[PDB]
Parts: sequence; structure tokens; C-alpha cells
Amino acid sequence: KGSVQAPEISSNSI
Amino acid sequence: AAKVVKFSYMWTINNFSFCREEMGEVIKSSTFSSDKLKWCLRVNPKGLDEESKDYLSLYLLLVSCPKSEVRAKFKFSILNAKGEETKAMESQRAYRFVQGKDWGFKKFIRRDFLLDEANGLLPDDKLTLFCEVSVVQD
Ligand SMILES: [Mg+2]
Ligand SMILES: [Mg+2]
Ligand SMILES: [Mg+2]
Ligand SMILES: [Mg+2]
Ligand SMILES: [Mg+2]
Repeated sequence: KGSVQAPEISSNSI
Repeated sequence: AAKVVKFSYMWTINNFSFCREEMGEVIKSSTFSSDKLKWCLRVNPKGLDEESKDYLSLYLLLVSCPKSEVRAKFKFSILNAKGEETKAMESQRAYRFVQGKDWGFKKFIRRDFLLDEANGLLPDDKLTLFCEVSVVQD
């Protein structure tokens, strides 16, 4: 949201 | 008292400012080993989608395992110009990997924070990432 980082983890980056 | 086995991997990307990958394009690290597990890191310098285009994404891929699924936590951090691990983020818990499967942070670090020389994250135009993998043993 403008944040330096977001902690959400996700998959299937391909 | 689960049995966890931790190991650390360092990957340095050279001439990082000069990367021409765009949204969706990936840079893969070389494969690394933990116990017969093989891993690699995937980096999207400019994310994966319009959403994350202002961010660098970072993902952990399982390349090989000797049974079916692997359970692991992972921590990504960046080496700064003072010699310190910076901006660490970890999975709060273990994720389920199979061969071919990545897990990671689509929004790992804002590009304009990374490129800000004041934050010391690209010494000599090199981006050095650490990945600590914590594999839960069956
Ligand atoms: Mg390189
Ligand atoms: Mg390299
Ligand atoms: Mg390419
Ligand atoms: Mg920090
Ligand atoms: Mg899940």
C-alpha cells in the first residue's frame, strides 16, 4: 500500500 | 519438538541496476542443496503483474526431493553495505513443497527503496540475497 514490504506468501509465480 | 534442519544460501546478482527483465520475467539462481533436497531461488526484478511492478518478488522453488512433499519454512533477507542482514521476512509457518512448486513474496521489497543509495542495498551494484531454509524432518 506504499509499504516497503508486504508479508503475504503465495505460489505458482510461473 | 519437530525436527527442523536449517541451512543458509547466499546468491549475489551482479550489475543489478542494469537488469532489463520486465514485469513477469524471472532471474533464476543456480540449484543448491540442503538429505537429497534441491532448491533454487527465483527473482522477478519488476514483479509479476501491474500490481507488484514497483516491487521485486522473491520465491523459493523445490527442484528435487526423494519422496512426495516437503514441509519447510523460509526466510529471505538482503545484505546491506554495512555488512548486516536487512529487511528479513520469514514464513510464519511451514509451507508444502513438491518438485516444481515455488513459495515466496510477490512484494518482497519496493524497487525505489532498493534503488535508494541511502539504504545501502546495492553495494557496487550487487544485490546479495540470503535464503535460510528450515526443513521439517519426517
Ligand atoms: Mg549475476
Ligand atoms: Mg549470479
Ligand atoms: Mg530472460
Ligand atoms: Mg530491516
Ligand atoms: Mg497454504
